[PDB]
Amino acid sequence: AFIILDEVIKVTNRRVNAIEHVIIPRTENTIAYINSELDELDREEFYRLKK
Amino acid sequence: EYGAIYSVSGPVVIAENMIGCAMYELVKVGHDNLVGEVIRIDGDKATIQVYEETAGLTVGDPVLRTGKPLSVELGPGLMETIYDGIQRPLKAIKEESQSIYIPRGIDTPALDRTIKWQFTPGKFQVGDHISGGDIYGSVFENSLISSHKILLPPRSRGTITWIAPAGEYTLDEKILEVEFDGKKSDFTLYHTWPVRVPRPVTEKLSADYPLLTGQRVLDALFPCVQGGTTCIPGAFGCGKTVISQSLSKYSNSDAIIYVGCGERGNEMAEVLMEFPELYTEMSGTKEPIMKRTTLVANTSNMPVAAREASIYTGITLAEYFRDQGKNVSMIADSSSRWAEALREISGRLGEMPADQGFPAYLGAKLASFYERAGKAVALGSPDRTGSVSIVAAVSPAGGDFSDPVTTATLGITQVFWGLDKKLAQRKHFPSINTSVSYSKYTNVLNKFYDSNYPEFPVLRDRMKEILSNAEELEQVVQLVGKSALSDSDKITLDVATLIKEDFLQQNGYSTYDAFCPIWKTFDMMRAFISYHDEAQKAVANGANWSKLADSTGDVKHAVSSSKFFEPSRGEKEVHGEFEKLLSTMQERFAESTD
Amino acid sequence: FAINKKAVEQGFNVKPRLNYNTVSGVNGPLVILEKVKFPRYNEIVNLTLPDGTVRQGQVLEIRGDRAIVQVFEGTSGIDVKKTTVEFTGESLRIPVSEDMLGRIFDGSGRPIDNGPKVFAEDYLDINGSPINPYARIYPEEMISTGVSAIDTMNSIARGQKIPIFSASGLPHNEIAAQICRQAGLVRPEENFSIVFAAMGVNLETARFFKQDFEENGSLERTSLFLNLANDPTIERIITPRLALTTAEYLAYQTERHVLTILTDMSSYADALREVSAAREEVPGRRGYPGYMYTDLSTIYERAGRVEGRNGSITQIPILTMPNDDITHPIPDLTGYITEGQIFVDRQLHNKGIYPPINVLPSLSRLMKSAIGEGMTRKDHGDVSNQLYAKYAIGKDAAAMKAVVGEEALSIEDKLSLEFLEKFEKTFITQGAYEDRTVFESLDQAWSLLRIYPKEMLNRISPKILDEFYDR
Amino acid sequence: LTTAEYLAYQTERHVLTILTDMSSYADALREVSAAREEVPGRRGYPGYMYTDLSTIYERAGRVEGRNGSITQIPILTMPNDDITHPIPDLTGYITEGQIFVDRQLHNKGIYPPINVLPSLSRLMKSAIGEGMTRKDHGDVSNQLYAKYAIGKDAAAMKAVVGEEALSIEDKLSLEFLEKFEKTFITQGAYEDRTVFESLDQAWSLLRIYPKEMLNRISPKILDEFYDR
Repeated sequence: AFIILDEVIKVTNRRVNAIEHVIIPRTENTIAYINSELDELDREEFYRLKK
Repeated sequence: EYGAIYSVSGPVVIAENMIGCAMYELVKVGHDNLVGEVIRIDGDKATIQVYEETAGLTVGDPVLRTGKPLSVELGPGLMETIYDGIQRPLKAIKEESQSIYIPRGIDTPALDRTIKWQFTPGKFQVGDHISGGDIYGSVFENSLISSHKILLPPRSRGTITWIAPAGEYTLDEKILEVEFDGKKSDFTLYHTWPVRVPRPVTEKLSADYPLLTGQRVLDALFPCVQGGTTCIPGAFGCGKTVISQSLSKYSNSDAIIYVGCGERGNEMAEVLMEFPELYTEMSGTKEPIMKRTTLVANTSNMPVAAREASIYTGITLAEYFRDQGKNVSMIADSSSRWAEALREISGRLGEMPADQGFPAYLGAKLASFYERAGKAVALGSPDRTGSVSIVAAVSPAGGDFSDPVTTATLGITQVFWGLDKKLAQRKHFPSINTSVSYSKYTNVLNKFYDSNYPEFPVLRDRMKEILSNAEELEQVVQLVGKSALSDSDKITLDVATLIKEDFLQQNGYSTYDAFCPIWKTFDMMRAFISYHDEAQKAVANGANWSKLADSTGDVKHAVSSSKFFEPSRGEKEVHGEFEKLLSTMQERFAESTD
Repeated sequence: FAINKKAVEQGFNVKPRLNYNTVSGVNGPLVILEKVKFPRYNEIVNLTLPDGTVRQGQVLEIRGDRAIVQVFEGTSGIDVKKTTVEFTGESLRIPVSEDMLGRIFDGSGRPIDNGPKVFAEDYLDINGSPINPYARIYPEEMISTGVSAIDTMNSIARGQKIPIFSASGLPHNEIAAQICRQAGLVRPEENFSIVFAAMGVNLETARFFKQDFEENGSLERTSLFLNLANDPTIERIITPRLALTTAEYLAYQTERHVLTILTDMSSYADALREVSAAREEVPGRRGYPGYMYTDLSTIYERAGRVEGRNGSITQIPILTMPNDDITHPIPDLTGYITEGQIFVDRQLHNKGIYPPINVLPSLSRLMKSAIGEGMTRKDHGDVSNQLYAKYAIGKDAAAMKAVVGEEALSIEDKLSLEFLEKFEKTFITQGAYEDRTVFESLDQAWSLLRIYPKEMLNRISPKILDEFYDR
Repeated sequence: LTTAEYLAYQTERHVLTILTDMSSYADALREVSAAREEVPGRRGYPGYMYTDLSTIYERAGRVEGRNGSITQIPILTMPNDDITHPIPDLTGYITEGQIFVDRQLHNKGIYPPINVLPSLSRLMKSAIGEGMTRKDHGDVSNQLYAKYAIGKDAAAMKAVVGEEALSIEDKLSLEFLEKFEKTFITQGAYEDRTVFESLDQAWSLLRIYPKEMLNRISPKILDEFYDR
């Protein structure tokens, strides 16, 4: 039981660390980039309509 | 009186020297008399929309006024025909010209003036006072509809003077003379009505009768009441391609008018072949369904100004049919294409879009179009009663719901049947998403339910709760795995899977599965929910569901196969079979529970 | 008392009315007169089509000797030869009398209850002047909604402005009807009135509203302003002004505690985008006009108690997020202007919970001035916090149940898990016609709290625990 | 298109037109109407491009009077490998389904790099069937599509979690996806196969699965064919 618990907790802890330190930053940077692009499009659309 | 052309650009034409024109007159432009209608007026110049192709025109051409907004001809002979966006018969054109093309400027009467119709005088006599919308005779049209009533057009009253007796008449001999300040009133078998003005009606009512689409998911979770709106995404594989056919074949619709706004063009040929040989078995196996259905087909290439009015034509025809006290159910094809046509017209005019390229009045126009639906009592002496049930079909625009047309439709439409990408990816043909779709007629339908089946409401709510619980549990189970789960959790998960793979799924091609009556759906629903609650009760009192499942496998297979009981055998013996199955399920659980 | 002198002075003075025949162009829903004399911005006109039909309109712009009228009921059928345009000589005004209550008015205010004319006690400009901030005070007492999930946890102090966010396919209208039916003060009434203006609604919903308010007797405490979906948009933007003006008149010239509801604002936003497209103002964010902030403020901020008069007022605007996102401009601005919000979850509705309200995102900033002694019992503020905390705990406990079994959960976790389900199925779940007083809701909340051991209810003060936990 | 129409409808001989790079045509169309100052459409393109492309495409099909046929196979070019661009969006709106091409498959050196997941042909159901073709054609395709989707989603989920959270279904689906991609789609430039040979290969691939998880297939065909 000791061995099994040790290996299981090691695996889960490293997985949690990897998720926290990799996934969330990677996705939120993309979120910001997408927001920036969608904000960019409307600017030129408004310019064209103004013209 | 004529006006000279002064500028041309695409379909838009700017005439001039034309004062006294109204806002929507019909102007037969060009030496060939192409049909158009004014849009904008300023001084004498008047912008003209053109419903055909403007090629080869030259300035100085004649422009003639008519003085009457766009309208369609109404009377006998509509049924079992086909028209374009301006009510031009297609059989007649091809037969006359023997060509495969539609010659420009070709005009033909909307209803054949040669055929002779048998007429029976109504109940009115000389000297009586009559009002618009009153019946004064009936005419036989087809063995499928033998009571094509005759109505005095609204906005017309007075005292009848002379009436034609019975006999044979083509729809040109005057058969009525109404006395008034002037005796100009002379009425034939047909009349006309402007499209854009909704037809008058005495009063509206509240719809409280269901429509039986024959599909368990829709008829169980999101019922569609008679005389009610709807929205259905089109995917060609989500069943929508066949739900219209099923509705035509089974739902009690005295008349239906399919409308194709932006059809691809080959699908038009396919459906045109299909309709003439679809059979309905009600008071005799009447083979021709086309005897009970017109058709307004408009492909992409026809001028945009025709596409923008096709649906108006269709809804006006449906309203006229409603006038006679029937139960019409129109079905559009693509509201998205119609909105696209509206956007194109607005862009051509020189307007200013405000909703991602669309005009602003799009919502108002959609609301106006939708508002003509609903049950109502006619405007006449015999006190008729009709109903119109439009079933629009929005088209996905890429994103699920970001498009503004979907937002506007949701703002007004009562019943919505969303689309699920995942189920479509897995060939689960009915892809209705049970997380976003909804229907607001559930509240009212209980009045009908309790009269025949009191258990639908609570049972349906229980099923929906089961599905929601199963999906929310699935949300988390993936991130970890199905290891630390109680017996009840596994029970709920397996029951949800069984319902989703057996109840919801159904193919519209097998005889036993083509149409599912209400009673069969009720019984099969009872089976599943009773099974689930029995299992929950058994486990709650202490037991291992793993061991129990081994014994239950038999009854689980039984309930999974229950759907294969084809209907149309006894309609009551099937209910006895289901009751016996339920009793045996109770017995098997009781004995195995030992 | 000298108001009679002013009434007669401007009362008995008839003036003629011009009549034009110089229609000189048209552009969609507009109309362009040519040789008007001394035009007046924002007038009212009565067109006369060549067929004898009659419509209305309201000017928008004026060049040197020119007017730009827009017609309510479309523009089809008009002509530049025979149409006659009649001016009015003064902006839109509403007939105001004490006896509106009971009657039903259309969008423009013409009665549609098959009844006689209003017999106005006065006339007013629809959009009155703003309230002077220096003459304004704070809410104080509470209003009894009758809904368990609202009164107990999101009480409404008179003078507040609490919107009710909701999604498209949700029964928000039924909740609004129930609220209007069950409203009233609290007696630890001769002073209560309701204004229920609906804009952009189906025919079925309008018929249901009328029929329900008829046979439930609530009609004679209300005055509805119905406006269907197929009616002109300009009338739509007009209707809330009429409702607010009449409510303000009642409250601040008859001293009646009044409550107003709107039942929609998204359709109002649509009607507003439509205008400024007739004009050539370029679209703003998401296509909406940029200046919506000002006019929405004008709509909302005619609320709150007042220094001198004993009257009061309250608002419950109802929104509809397009795709269930708070980032949309309409909900953002509404939250910016108003205090707190009330949510409506889709999942709860799916599970058959009525009213399908979720309390975790809900909030009411003026609660602290609503509850208390005399105004209500003394234990409201503590039970509110306790129940909120325990519901929040129960949600995550249910979340962890699936991953770590049930035994590993602490005793606290099991108790919270049971309490969550009991709460959802009993407390929030309220019948469509079940009316509860605040006291009854408090008693039921105490019953639910009795699940936990007395000691463990940490957030509750010892005094209240000792006083009420018994039995 | 005019030449094709003439040949097909006035000489009674079947035709097959192949016009390439509609993207350049659309770009040129945008260039004109930009010298003008017309109300620009989405992403600057003219509003009436829908009508223009409808005019271009509709010249196709068959007519009873004649017995010739005309078939269109236009070639597109998405600018940034995105199907939401107006050109492909309208093209999909008009035509009957499209055949997609993916960058990933080409990167993995697979020819022809066709991605079936977003592709479809609406007229398939009407054309295929008994007599016309083998009866199993109408359901083996659906079964293969379902299995491909399952394998793709299982691989996508495993990429972040791993094997541990995989049931038997995921393990089978990953290997099936690998074999399918590397054997069925791939074929030589000059290599061709009749419908029946492709069907036999499809059954060979499907025979990996136990007889009971092929739910989407009808019992009769399954019993008849999966047996051997």
